[PDB]
Amino acid sequence: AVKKFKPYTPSRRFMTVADFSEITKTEPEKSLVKPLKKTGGRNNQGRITVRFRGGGHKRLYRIIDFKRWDKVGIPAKVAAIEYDPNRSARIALLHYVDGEKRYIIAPDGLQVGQQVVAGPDAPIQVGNALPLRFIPVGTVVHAVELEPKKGAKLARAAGTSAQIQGREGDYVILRLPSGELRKVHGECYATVGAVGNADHKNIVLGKAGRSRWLGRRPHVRGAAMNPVDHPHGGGEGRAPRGRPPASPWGWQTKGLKTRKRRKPSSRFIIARRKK
Amino acid sequence: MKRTWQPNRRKRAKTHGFRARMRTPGGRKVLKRRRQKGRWRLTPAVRK
RNA sequence: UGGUUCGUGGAGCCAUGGGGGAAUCUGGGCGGACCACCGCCUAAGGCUAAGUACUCCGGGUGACCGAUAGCGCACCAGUAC
RNA sequence: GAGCUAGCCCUGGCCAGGGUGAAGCUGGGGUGAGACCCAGUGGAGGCCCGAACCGGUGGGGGAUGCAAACCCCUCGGAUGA
RNA sequence: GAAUGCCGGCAUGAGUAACGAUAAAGAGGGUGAGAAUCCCUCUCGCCGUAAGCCCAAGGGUUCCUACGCAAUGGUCGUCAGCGUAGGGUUAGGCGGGACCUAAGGUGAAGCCGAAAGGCGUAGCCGAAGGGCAGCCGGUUAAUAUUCCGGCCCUUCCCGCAGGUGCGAUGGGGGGACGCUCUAGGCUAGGGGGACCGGAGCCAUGGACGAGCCCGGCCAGAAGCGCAGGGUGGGAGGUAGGCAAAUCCGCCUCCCAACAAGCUCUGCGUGGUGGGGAAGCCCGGGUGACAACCCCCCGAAGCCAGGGAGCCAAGAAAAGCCUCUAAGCACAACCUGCGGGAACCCGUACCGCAAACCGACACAGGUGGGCGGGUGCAAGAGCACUCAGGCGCGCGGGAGAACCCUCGCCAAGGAACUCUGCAAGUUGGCCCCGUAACUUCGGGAGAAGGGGUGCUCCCUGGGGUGAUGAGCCCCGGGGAGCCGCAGUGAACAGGCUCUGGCGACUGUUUACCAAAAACACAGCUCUCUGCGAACUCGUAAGAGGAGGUAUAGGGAGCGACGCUUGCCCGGUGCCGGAAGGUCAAGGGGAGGGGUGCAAGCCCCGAACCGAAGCCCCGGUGAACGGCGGCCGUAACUAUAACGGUCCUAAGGUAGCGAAAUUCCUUGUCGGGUAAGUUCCGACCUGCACGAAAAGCGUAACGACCGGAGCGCUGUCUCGGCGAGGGACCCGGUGAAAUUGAACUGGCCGUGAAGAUGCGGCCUACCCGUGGCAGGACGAAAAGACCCCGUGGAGCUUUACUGCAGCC
RNA sequence: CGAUGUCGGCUCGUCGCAUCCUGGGGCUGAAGAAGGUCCCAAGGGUUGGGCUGUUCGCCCAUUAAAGCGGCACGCGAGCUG
RNA sequence: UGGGAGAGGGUGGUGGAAUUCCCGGAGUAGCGGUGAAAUGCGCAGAUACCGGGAGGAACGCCGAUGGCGAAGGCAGCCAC
RNA sequence: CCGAGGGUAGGGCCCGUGACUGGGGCGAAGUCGUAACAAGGUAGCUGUACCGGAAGGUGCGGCUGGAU
Ligand SMILES: O=C(N[C@H](CO)[C@H](O)c1ccc([N+](=O)[O-])cc1)C(Cl)Cl
Ligand SMILES: [Mg+2]
Ligand SMILES: [Mg+2]
Ligand SMILES: [Mg+2]
Ligand SMILES: [Mg+2]
Ligand SMILES: [Mg+2]
Ligand SMILES: [Mg+2]
Ligand SMILES: [Mg+2]
Ligand SMILES: [Mg+2]
Ligand SMILES: [Mg+2]
Ligand SMILES: [Mg+2]
Ligand SMILES: [Mg+2]
Ligand SMILES: [Mg+2]
Ligand SMILES: [Mg+2]
Ligand SMILES: [Mg+2]
Ligand SMILES: [Mg+2]
Ligand SMILES: [Mg+2]
Ligand SMILES: [Mg+2]
Ligand SMILES: [Mg+2]
Ligand SMILES: [Mg+2]
Ligand SMILES: [Mg+2]
Ligand SMILES: [Mg+2]
Ligand SMILES: [Mg+2]
Ligand SMILES: [Mg+2]
Ligand SMILES: [Mg+2]
Ligand SMILES: [Mg+2]
Ligand SMILES: [Mg+2]
Ligand SMILES: [Mg+2]
Ligand SMILES: [Mg+2]
Ligand SMILES: [Mg+2]
Ligand SMILES: [Mg+2]
Ligand SMILES: [Mg+2]
Ligand SMILES: [Mg+2]
Ligand SMILES: [Mg+2]
Ligand SMILES: [Mg+2]
Ligand SMILES: [Mg+2]
Ligand SMILES: [Mg+2]
Ligand SMILES: [Mg+2]
Ligand SMILES: [Mg+2]
Ligand SMILES: [Mg+2]
Ligand SMILES: [Mg+2]
Ligand SMILES: [Mg+2]
Ligand SMILES: [Mg+2]
Ligand SMILES: [Mg+2]
Ligand SMILES: [Mg+2]
Ligand SMILES: [Mg+2]
Ligand SMILES: [Mg+2]
Ligand SMILES: [Mg+2]
Ligand SMILES: [Mg+2]
Ligand SMILES: [Mg+2]
Ligand SMILES: [Mg+2]
Ligand SMILES: [Mg+2]
Ligand SMILES: [Mg+2]
Ligand SMILES: [Mg+2]
Ligand SMILES: [Mg+2]
Ligand SMILES: [Mg+2]
Ligand SMILES: [Mg+2]
Ligand SMILES: [Mg+2]
Ligand SMILES: [Mg+2]
Ligand SMILES: [Mg+2]
Ligand SMILES: [Mg+2]
Ligand SMILES: [Mg+2]
Ligand SMILES: [Mg+2]
Ligand SMILES: [Mg+2]
Ligand SMILES: [Mg+2]
Ligand SMILES: [Mg+2]
Ligand SMILES: [Mg+2]
Ligand SMILES: [Mg+2]
Ligand SMILES: [Mg+2]
Ligand SMILES: [Mg+2]
Ligand SMILES: [Mg+2]
Ligand SMILES: [Mg+2]
Ligand SMILES: [Mg+2]
Ligand SMILES: [Mg+2]
Ligand SMILES: [Mg+2]
Ligand SMILES: [Mg+2]
Ligand SMILES: [Mg+2]
Ligand SMILES: [Mg+2]
Ligand SMILES: [Mg+2]
Ligand SMILES: [Mg+2]
Ligand SMILES: [Mg+2]
Ligand SMILES: [Mg+2]
Ligand SMILES: [Mg+2]
Ligand SMILES: [Mg+2]
Ligand SMILES: [Mg+2]
Ligand SMILES: [Mg+2]
Ligand SMILES: [Mg+2]
Ligand SMILES: [Mg+2]
Ligand SMILES: [Mg+2]
Ligand SMILES: [Mg+2]
Ligand SMILES: [Mg+2]
Ligand SMILES: [Mg+2]
Ligand SMILES: [Mg+2]
Ligand SMILES: [Mg+2]
Ligand SMILES: [Mg+2]
Ligand SMILES: [Mg+2]
Ligand SMILES: [Mg+2]
Ligand SMILES: [Mg+2]
Ligand SMILES: [Mg+2]
Ligand SMILES: [Mg+2]
Ligand SMILES: [Mg+2]
Ligand SMILES: [Mg+2]
Ligand SMILES: [Mg+2]
Ligand SMILES: [Mg+2]
Ligand SMILES: [Mg+2]
Ligand SMILES: [Mg+2]
Ligand SMILES: [Mg+2]
Ligand SMILES: [Mg+2]
Ligand SMILES: [Mg+2]
Ligand SMILES: [Mg+2]
Ligand SMILES: [Mg+2]
Ligand SMILES: [Mg+2]
Ligand SMILES: [Mg+2]
Ligand SMILES: [Mg+2]
Ligand SMILES: [Mg+2]
Ligand SMILES: [Mg+2]
Ligand SMILES: [Mg+2]
Ligand SMILES: [Mg+2]
Ligand SMILES: [Mg+2]
Ligand SMILES: [Mg+2]
Ligand SMILES: [Mg+2]
Ligand SMILES: [Mg+2]
Ligand SMILES: [Mg+2]
Ligand SMILES: [Mg+2]
Ligand SMILES: [Mg+2]
Ligand SMILES: [Mg+2]
Ligand SMILES: [Mg+2]
Ligand SMILES: [Mg+2]
Ligand SMILES: [Mg+2]
Ligand SMILES: [Mg+2]
Ligand SMILES: [Mg+2]
Ligand SMILES: [Mg+2]
Ligand SMILES: [Mg+2]
Ligand SMILES: [Mg+2]
Ligand SMILES: [Mg+2]
Ligand SMILES: [Mg+2]
Ligand SMILES: [Mg+2]
Ligand SMILES: [Mg+2]
Ligand SMILES: [Mg+2]
Ligand SMILES: [Mg+2]
Ligand SMILES: [Mg+2]
Ligand SMILES: [Mg+2]
Ligand SMILES: [Mg+2]
Ligand SMILES: [Mg+2]
Ligand SMILES: [Mg+2]
Ligand SMILES: [Mg+2]
Ligand SMILES: [Mg+2]
Ligand SMILES: [Mg+2]
Ligand SMILES: [Mg+2]
Ligand SMILES: [Mg+2]
Ligand SMILES: [Mg+2]
Ligand SMILES: [Mg+2]
Ligand SMILES: [Mg+2]
Ligand SMILES: [Mg+2]
Ligand SMILES: [Mg+2]
Ligand SMILES: [Mg+2]
Ligand SMILES: [Mg+2]
Ligand SMILES: [Mg+2]
Ligand SMILES: [Mg+2]
Ligand SMILES: [Mg+2]
Ligand SMILES: [Mg+2]
Ligand SMILES: [Mg+2]
Ligand SMILES: [Mg+2]
Ligand SMILES: [Mg+2]
Ligand SMILES: [Mg+2]
Ligand SMILES: [Mg+2]
Ligand SMILES: [Mg+2]
Ligand SMILES: [Mg+2]
Ligand SMILES: [Mg+2]
Ligand SMILES: [Mg+2]
Ligand SMILES: [Mg+2]
Ligand SMILES: [Mg+2]
Ligand SMILES: [Mg+2]
Ligand SMILES: [Mg+2]
Ligand SMILES: [Mg+2]
Ligand SMILES: [Mg+2]
Ligand SMILES: [Mg+2]
Ligand SMILES: [Mg+2]
Ligand SMILES: [Mg+2]
Ligand SMILES: [Mg+2]
Ligand SMILES: [Mg+2]
Ligand SMILES: [Mg+2]
Ligand SMILES: [Mg+2]
Ligand SMILES: [Mg+2]
Ligand SMILES: [Mg+2]
Ligand SMILES: [Mg+2]
Ligand SMILES: [Mg+2]
Ligand SMILES: [Mg+2]
Ligand SMILES: [Mg+2]
Ligand SMILES: [Mg+2]
Ligand SMILES: [Mg+2]
Ligand SMILES: [Mg+2]
Ligand SMILES: [Mg+2]
Ligand SMILES: [Mg+2]
Ligand SMILES: [Mg+2]
Ligand SMILES: [Mg+2]
Ligand SMILES: [Mg+2]
Ligand SMILES: [Mg+2]
Ligand SMILES: [Mg+2]
Ligand SMILES: [Mg+2]
Ligand SMILES: [Mg+2]
Ligand SMILES: [Mg+2]
Ligand SMILES: [Mg+2]
Ligand SMILES: [Mg+2]
Ligand SMILES: [Mg+2]
Ligand SMILES: [Mg+2]
Ligand SMILES: [Mg+2]
Ligand SMILES: [Mg+2]
Ligand SMILES: [Mg+2]
Ligand SMILES: [Mg+2]
Ligand SMILES: [Mg+2]
Ligand SMILES: [Mg+2]
Ligand SMILES: [Mg+2]
Ligand SMILES: [Mg+2]
Ligand SMILES: [Mg+2]
Ligand SMILES: [Mg+2]
Ligand SMILES: [Mg+2]
Ligand SMILES: [Mg+2]
Ligand SMILES: [Mg+2]
Ligand SMILES: [Mg+2]
Ligand SMILES: [Mg+2]
Ligand SMILES: [Mg+2]
Ligand SMILES: [Mg+2]
Ligand SMILES: [Mg+2]
Ligand SMILES: [Mg+2]
Ligand SMILES: [Mg+2]
Ligand SMILES: [Mg+2]
Ligand SMILES: [Mg+2]
Ligand SMILES: [Mg+2]
Ligand SMILES: [Mg+2]
Ligand SMILES: [Mg+2]
Ligand SMILES: [Mg+2]
Ligand SMILES: [Mg+2]
Ligand SMILES: [Mg+2]
Ligand SMILES: [Mg+2]
Ligand SMILES: [Mg+2]
Ligand SMILES: [Mg+2]
Ligand SMILES: [Mg+2]
Ligand SMILES: [Mg+2]
Ligand SMILES: [Mg+2]
Ligand SMILES: [Mg+2]
Ligand SMILES: [Mg+2]
Ligand SMILES: [Mg+2]
Ligand SMILES: [Mg+2]
Ligand SMILES: [Mg+2]
Ligand SMILES: [Mg+2]
Ligand SMILES: [Mg+2]
Ligand SMILES: [Mg+2]
Ligand SMILES: [Mg+2]
Ligand SMILES: [Mg+2]
Ligand SMILES: [Mg+2]
Ligand SMILES: [Mg+2]
Ligand SMILES: [Mg+2]
Ligand SMILES: [Mg+2]
Ligand SMILES: [Mg+2]
Ligand SMILES: [Mg+2]
Ligand SMILES: [Mg+2]
Ligand SMILES: [Mg+2]
């Protein structure tokens, strides 16, 4: 439930902020944080390799448990639900009866005080992790490993989820958040339910400064530049593209497909996304 | 207005100093060159 | 592909990045595509003075300069600046 | 060569005073319960006036300058990109 | 003898401009060969959120004292940041190192690259961040938290005593954190005192006073008091914290809980040790046995790791504490006390500047802290002043033009001009009051008004205290006084109406453009399934991202509202296992050379054989494009209607003489006495039009048009006055330029614009202040233009390659 | 072309006369008054506004009249821009 | 108090038929459509037939001249 | 002191008037087509939506004031 402001400044007219309703704890677990080295889009050569990055609010990285097949059979209590600035989803603090403390991505509907568990024999319940082959067909799932024991790669953003569509040998068929139909190996882990914080898509940044807070420096249009800079640069006055629209590096950018032809995972993608 | 020389002893020593010069192939050519020319100082003096 | 006088030329020879891949003298390379004949040579291991080059240094000599010349510097110069 | 300048990274510092008065909270009214209205409380904002600080709008001076971009008057921002 | 030649020397301009902020000077007395310029005294003026003081950087002896004045100093010089010489910088506690980590840099392992080298985990380096023990006063010509005095404290070594399972680079705790707002109690700092101390003073009409003037503290160990931070105790289980663990984490039970208890800071007190003014008399002495007290104001600093709210969600590591492992428990650790030990470097001085960056003793530039008082609503604003520091390193006269900065002005009041450019006006606070329109916030300080000093009298509430007095803070009513005028000086909006463009706050061409340009939230298309796409790199490796389609890249549009039409024939992109074309390679019909021959060697057809291209489709918020001629209505005119040609399809809505309209000052209306601009209409739109978006739109704008009111030296039309220059005298003394010059007017002539030729006219020699018509005056080997088989940036369906991708 | 600054305005003039006014005339389809047309005449004079960058032009209100040209389309080491 | 009929309303489950698309099979010269046609689709293998899968929407028979609601209106089945 | 009213500034209601623009009513014999009345030759009408020289057409849902 996004929160609105009255128009007492030009920008407050449109600004919207998250409700932070589900959050129950407002400082992070000290043994689960480490410093996040802001890059500013620079690589080890110091070169900008991703334009328009830098100058956002300082952040600490929260360590997230993307395996969970670490602790099979060991139940854990949902102790808190917290804000994570490194991702769109909220995160959940788990107190394992082991005594160990971990963080997971917070699924939709997960309540503080409930218990979750991971393993082949876990109850099909929101927040439980299982190898894909043991989840019933048609179960909405998230935080999906892509290859067995390699780590949850799929459906981690606020509100997203994949749905189990069927089985074939050692493999399951998932409809991904994008709508692609892909085979994923049945021993890959996943967590029942969809990621939480689904209202995240309807936040209205509201003003330029809000983009700056997030680390997003201003984006400059190619048509605003000069020919030394960009295919779309130059022209007396304003100008249309006057050529197939192009990136700064000359490649075409209105429909030109870019997945590499002979990729081995092609044998595992059934249907490309749609829409 | 603010001009272009803003002296800074650490900066001078870390940029042009002897150990900066020795670390790099071009730097050592500078020292060999200035020795062959017979310069009295191979490197800019900075009080440290 | 390079090297050679040889820039694809009738283009051999020497070298070799890729593929295929021998034999031990009755073996093998060369004589400018190739073939025959006639001859020359013995690859895929290594070393080897002297005659040749240069001039920081020393000395000898100039139909070489003589302080705006001769080295940037005859002098506390690769200095002052 | 980034001791000028541009961007980013790490770590510190600075922004007189005054003005406006959001949400929320509380009490009151209202209703089946509500929405909602009123008062007080509150102290939000690329909010307002204005020094420091950062600028450089108009005009005048200066023009072998005080200055290879300065001086006077005036003017923009001043809790935020 | 010339090359705007090179190097050097010396002229001209010229005793000219200038002598670097208009904060300002006068006199007396010293010194000396010499004095506006040095030293002393008195008077004057200037800064005082500095033009005073203290740190950091940078500079590197410039510091102090003696002796000097050739040069440096924009003049002078006896002076000096100058010359010569001598002296001067003192630390266990301040800063840095023998501690820690940040970005980053480096880098056993490892990875990569023709060579050089490029990466890289731990580790190591790296600070103005963390951590860590000293405060007040005195002393020197010159250093002082450093020397000395008083009172405190830290680490290391050894020993004594008491205590304990001691022990680490390992486990754990802690260190450890944002922005805004903010409580209580204090401290810094300040104001007042009829109280305490003090050398004196009585003037010129009055005052011997509850008079004037000066001052009334600082540091302090334990203890104590006030105020705050921090922190549950115990037991049982335990599989987690990469070994172990009694520690921590998880679970259960009892107890305690807005406390207390323990602990840790701040402030107060505190044995004791210091300081101590005016004035007077030579930095000193006296004052002085100085006194050292009460009240108020009160931080942004301190208690602090305090509290609340919010979203953009806010370093690390060591010190420290706890846990155990090897080990060892003659040890070792902890606590108390004692003796010993405690190193290296910096320390002078300048430091918003004459010592730093600007070639200069240069009106510029330079980070942190302190920055008093009174009044003005507040304040670091403004005026004046304290302490402290200065009068800016040429002066003396004169009182022209003209220039700069400043003041005033009769009548008029924008008539000035491209333009009200500039300058007036308005101007703070309190009260009354306030329009269209609107996104309901605003528009708004709208507009427009009234009040503002002083005296007396009556009175309401707060803070401190005690509830009172006193001091301090907000007010209310009534009566009076004076002036031209009461924010009496200084600081301090002119207003309104109406279009264009851009939503807005922001950003930009350092040094001619600040905008309508860029950005911006927001909208759409598109790529990307993660060893993602994409970017940098030969690579390794990075970024993307320790992210995962509510995400990341690319592109255009640009808040918001209402909308965004038709064309897929060409170009692009996307889809298409057919067909057509298609390289290396495979295949080998059939030929050829040579040999006696077995053979060796060369050419080689059908047929098979990728991507790409051809072909078939799709696709516009992909590149793009969206017609001509002729006829027609019962007045005329004009065509709802029709005919035909062409196209891939013939521009919809909305807007329109427009930031677009050539003819054009289109035509009509408005505003004006008069309007090529403006506003509103019309539509034959030379040449609008829908995300290179179309039409609107409240608020916003140092953007650009048009108008009105207010007020003005802008103007009719100029006048006067001020100061700094200009001018004159003394001192110091440039510059570009310069074939040489004994350098006039006219009308002609001349390479076509003559001081220099012809003819005539005019004209004694030489200066000084002024003005700019000429010397085709100076400056810069024309930027425009052309030429050169000159150059460089940029483009593409120019050529030819290369990366990259297939 | 080793530089002759280029529109308009402002300021400052000065000259020509093919004369706009004022002075002197002839002719008239000149009754008077007022004009028309030509001759002589350059002494003096020849206004203030609205629009536009404008020169020019139109318009408003007047006037004896609201002249036309040259001087590097006079004049930027005189100003504006 | 005790009974009843009902597509009355809200929420969440869930069942079969059909249409469309996708994969596999088998098969070949047309399919579709109309008044008649054409556009279109089809040898790059369509239509017609079989197995499999995905997804949305609506509930055949019961059904009525029926029922319920204040009206608008309410129809697979199940629970609250 | 109050005070006719004069002056200044800003609002509210009403009236007249305005380039141009919107539809409306009326007008013996204009141009275009044929929407409705019969099943009016696609039953009509309806709220709304979108489109078109014009009546109208089409979509969704409703009515019978629909015929056979
Ligand atoms: O170019 C200029 N003048 C040159 C003299 O060398 C010449 O007088 C000139 C002036 C104007 C011009 N024009 O207007 O076309 C042409 C040449 C000056 Cl604008 Cl710098
Ligand atoms: Mg809002
Ligand atoms: Mg609102
Ligand atoms: Mg939440
Ligand atoms: Mg940590
Ligand atoms: Mg990184
Ligand atoms: Mg690096
Ligand atoms: Mg590097
Ligand atoms: Mg990028
Ligand atoms: Mg970047
Ligand atoms: Mg993310
Ligand atoms: Mg989150
Ligand atoms: Mg898999
Ligand atoms: Mg979004
Ligand atoms: Mg951020
Ligand atoms: Mg963005
Ligand atoms: Mg942009
Ligand atoms: Mg551009
Ligand atoms: Mg550009
Ligand atoms: Mg470039
Ligand atoms: Mg290019
Ligand atoms: Mg390009
Ligand atoms: Mg272009
Ligand atoms: Mg352009
Ligand atoms: Mg442009
Ligand atoms: Mg254009
Ligand atoms: Mg355009
Ligand atoms: Mg184009
Ligand atoms: Mg392109
Ligand atoms: Mg590519
Ligand atoms: Mg896909
Ligand atoms: Mg600068
Ligand atoms: Mg610097
Ligand atoms: Mg330094
Ligand atoms: Mg430094
Ligand atoms: Mg440095
Ligand atoms: Mg370096
Ligand atoms: Mg160095
Ligand atoms: Mg080398
Ligand atoms: Mg030497
Ligand atoms: Mg060097
Ligand atoms: Mg060769
Ligand atoms: Mg050859
Ligand atoms: Mg080879
Ligand atoms: Mg043998
Ligand atoms: Mg042989
Ligand atoms: Mg042989
Ligand atoms: Mg051979
Ligand atoms: Mg041979
Ligand atoms: Mg041989
Ligand atoms: Mg051999
Ligand atoms: Mg041999
Ligand atoms: Mg030899
Ligand atoms: Mg010799
Ligand atoms: Mg000599
Ligand atoms: Mg010489
Ligand atoms: Mg000589
Ligand atoms: Mg020599
Ligand atoms: Mg020489
Ligand atoms: Mg020397
Ligand atoms: Mg720099
Ligand atoms: Mg501020
Ligand atoms: Mg107010
Ligand atoms: Mg209030
Ligand atoms: Mg609150
Ligand atoms: Mg603001
Ligand atoms: Mg205000
Ligand atoms: Mg500036
Ligand atoms: Mg300026
Ligand atoms: Mg001005
Ligand atoms: Mg200049
Ligand atoms: Mg200035
Ligand atoms: Mg000023
Ligand atoms: Mg201002
Ligand atoms: Mg302001
Ligand atoms: Mg402020
Ligand atoms: Mg000659
Ligand atoms: Mg010369
Ligand atoms: Mg020359
Ligand atoms: Mg010469
Ligand atoms: Mg020379
Ligand atoms: Mg010379
Ligand atoms: Mg000489
Ligand atoms: Mg000389
Ligand atoms: Mg002379
Ligand atoms: Mg002269
Ligand atoms: Mg001069
Ligand atoms: Mg000067
Ligand atoms: Mg001044
Ligand atoms: Mg005097
Ligand atoms: Mg004097
Ligand atoms: Mg003197
Ligand atoms: Mg003297
Ligand atoms: Mg003196
Ligand atoms: Mg002061
Ligand atoms: Mg120096
Ligand atoms: Mg001297
Ligand atoms: Mg002298
Ligand atoms: Mg001198
Ligand atoms: Mg000087
Ligand atoms: Mg003397
Ligand atoms: Mg000293
Ligand atoms: Mg000491
Ligand atoms: Mg040591
Ligand atoms: Mg190396
Ligand atoms: Mg280092
Ligand atoms: Mg270190
Ligand atoms: Mg440190
Ligand atoms: Mg210390
Ligand atoms: Mg101490
Ligand atoms: Mg002291
Ligand atoms: Mg001494
Ligand atoms: Mg912490
Ligand atoms: Mg932290
Ligand atoms: Mg910190
Ligand atoms: Mg914040
Ligand atoms: Mg104190
Ligand atoms: Mg006070
Ligand atoms: Mg255990
Ligand atoms: Mg403390
Ligand atoms: Mg005494
Ligand atoms: Mg502060
Ligand atoms: Mg604190
Ligand atoms: Mg670290
Ligand atoms: Mg043992
Ligand atoms: Mg023992
Ligand atoms: Mg112990
Ligand atoms: Mg040592
Ligand atoms: Mg010192
Ligand atoms: Mg300053
Ligand atoms: Mg100084
Ligand atoms: Mg320089
Ligand atoms: Mg000076
Ligand atoms: Mg004081
Ligand atoms: Mg004030
Ligand atoms: Mg002075
Ligand atoms: Mg001054
Ligand atoms: Mg005079
Ligand atoms: Mg002045
Ligand atoms: Mg005055
Ligand atoms: Mg007066
Ligand atoms: Mg006047
Ligand atoms: Mg007026
Ligand atoms: Mg007036
Ligand atoms: Mg005017
Ligand atoms: Mg004028
Ligand atoms: Mg202008
Ligand atoms: Mg204007
Ligand atoms: Mg004022
Ligand atoms: Mg109005
Ligand atoms: Mg209003
Ligand atoms: Mg208005
Ligand atoms: Mg409006
Ligand atoms: Mg409103
Ligand atoms: Mg007002
Ligand atoms: Mg009053
Ligand atoms: Mg008075
Ligand atoms: Mg009076
Ligand atoms: Mg103001
Ligand atoms: Mg703007
Ligand atoms: Mg703009
Ligand atoms: Mg716009
Ligand atoms: Mg807008
Ligand atoms: Mg702002
Ligand atoms: Mg500029
Ligand atoms: Mg520029
Ligand atoms: Mg420049
Ligand atoms: Mg400018
Ligand atoms: Mg511009
Ligand atoms: Mg601006
Ligand atoms: Mg821009
Ligand atoms: Mg914008
Ligand atoms: Mg979208
Ligand atoms: Mg690359
Ligand atoms: Mg690459
Ligand atoms: Mg990463
Ligand atoms: Mg915008
Ligand atoms: Mg928009
Ligand atoms: Mg833009
Ligand atoms: Mg744009
Ligand atoms: Mg097309
Ligand atoms: Mg097509
Ligand atoms: Mg196409
Ligand atoms: Mg086209
Ligand atoms: Mg339309
Ligand atoms: Mg028009
Ligand atoms: Mg327009
Ligand atoms: Mg146009
Ligand atoms: Mg026009
Ligand atoms: Mg025109
Ligand atoms: Mg007109
Ligand atoms: Mg009119
Ligand atoms: Mg027309
Ligand atoms: Mg476009
Ligand atoms: Mg609106
Ligand atoms: Mg507006
Ligand atoms: Mg603006
Ligand atoms: Mg602006
Ligand atoms: Mg007016
Ligand atoms: Mg004047
Ligand atoms: Mg004067
Ligand atoms: Mg003299
Ligand atoms: Mg001199
Ligand atoms: Mg001569
Ligand atoms: Mg002569
Ligand atoms: Mg002469
Ligand atoms: Mg003469
Ligand atoms: Mg001629
Ligand atoms: Mg002549
Ligand atoms: Mg003459
Ligand atoms: Mg002569
Ligand atoms: Mg002659
Ligand atoms: Mg002559
Ligand atoms: Mg003559
Ligand atoms: Mg004459
Ligand atoms: Mg003179
Ligand atoms: Mg003169
Ligand atoms: Mg002249
Ligand atoms: Mg002149
Ligand atoms: Mg001249
Ligand atoms: Mg000439
Ligand atoms: Mg001339
Ligand atoms: Mg020049
Ligand atoms: Mg040249
Ligand atoms: Mg030339
Ligand atoms: Mg030139
Ligand atoms: Mg030309
Ligand atoms: Mg050519
Ligand atoms: Mg030629
Ligand atoms: Mg060329
Ligand atoms: Mg080139
Ligand atoms: Mg290449
Ligand atoms: Mg020329
Ligand atoms: Mg010349
Ligand atoms: Mg010249
Ligand atoms: Mg008559
Ligand atoms: Mg005349
Ligand atoms: Mg003209
Ligand atoms: Mg005209
Ligand atoms: Mg007359
Ligand atoms: Mg003329
Ligand atoms: Mg002409
Ligand atoms: Mg002309
Ligand atoms: Mg001129
Ligand atoms: Mg000029
Ligand atoms: Mg001019
Ligand atoms: Mg000139
Ligand atoms: Mg001239
Ligand atoms: Mg077919
Ligand atoms: Mg076939
Ligand atoms: Mg579907
Ligand atoms: Mg009257
Ligand atoms: Mg007819
Ligand atoms: Mg019909
Ligand atoms: Mg009909
Ligand atoms: Mg019909
Ligand atoms: Mg019909
Ligand atoms: Mg239709």
